[PDB]
Amino acid sequence: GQVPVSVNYHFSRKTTSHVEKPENAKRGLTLLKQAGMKKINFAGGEPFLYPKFLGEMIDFCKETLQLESVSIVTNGSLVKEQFLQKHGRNIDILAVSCDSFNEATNIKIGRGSGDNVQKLYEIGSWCQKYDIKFKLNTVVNKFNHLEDMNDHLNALQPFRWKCFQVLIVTTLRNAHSLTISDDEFDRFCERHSSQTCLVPEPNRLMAKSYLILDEYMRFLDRNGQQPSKSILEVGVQQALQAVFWDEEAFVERGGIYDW
Repeated sequence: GQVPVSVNYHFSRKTTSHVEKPENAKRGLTLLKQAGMKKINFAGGEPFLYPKFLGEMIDFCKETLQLESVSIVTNGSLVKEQFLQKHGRNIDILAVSCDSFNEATNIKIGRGSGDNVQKLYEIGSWCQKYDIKFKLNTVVNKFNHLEDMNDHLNALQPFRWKCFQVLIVTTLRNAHSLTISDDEFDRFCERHSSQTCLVPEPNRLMAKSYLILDEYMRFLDRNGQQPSKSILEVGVQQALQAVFWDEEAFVERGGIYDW
């Protein structure tokens, strides 16, 4: 460390929850830039629950820090067109997490009830109006691994469709009651082979260099836990050693269900 090119800033957690003051976050992200950060991704709580902060920090990252890439991950429920217009010049990628187009499937995963589907189409279209790359994030699990989505994906034309094989971390067993074999996962990917945006990520080979910065601007370790002290306190490289930072061990948590 040097930090990876990309850092995932989970600036609030899933009353309500702690969020950094804008001056402090502005300072933390500056530290990250000086340490090698070029791309930022706002996750994981639900960023559009806090649009004034999201908007301030998007502008700051693109205008002041001149970052190559500014991404957001969202369930899409609270995205309104006024935000994308006010800030779209500064947002490169908006990823919407969508696991199913069936209301029943969604309820069973722990998300519903729908109908989410028209809102997704609204967002996809606002993305082209405001020059935002439109990405879809899907976790393939016991409940959606037989679903056919080609029609909806042909309509939505994301520039990237990332499909993660579910992985659960540990009275539960309603985990192994949710895993899928690699064959089931592959049969989902083939079922959508006609789909050029499709980027599969199986458990056998997860993306590396995946670093999470939490709502106190602390890093998490290779398991999503044992946070360092905030970079605001000990700075970037000392906080990296505090969490045993190693590019190859920090796999992507996007497909993971952290329980």
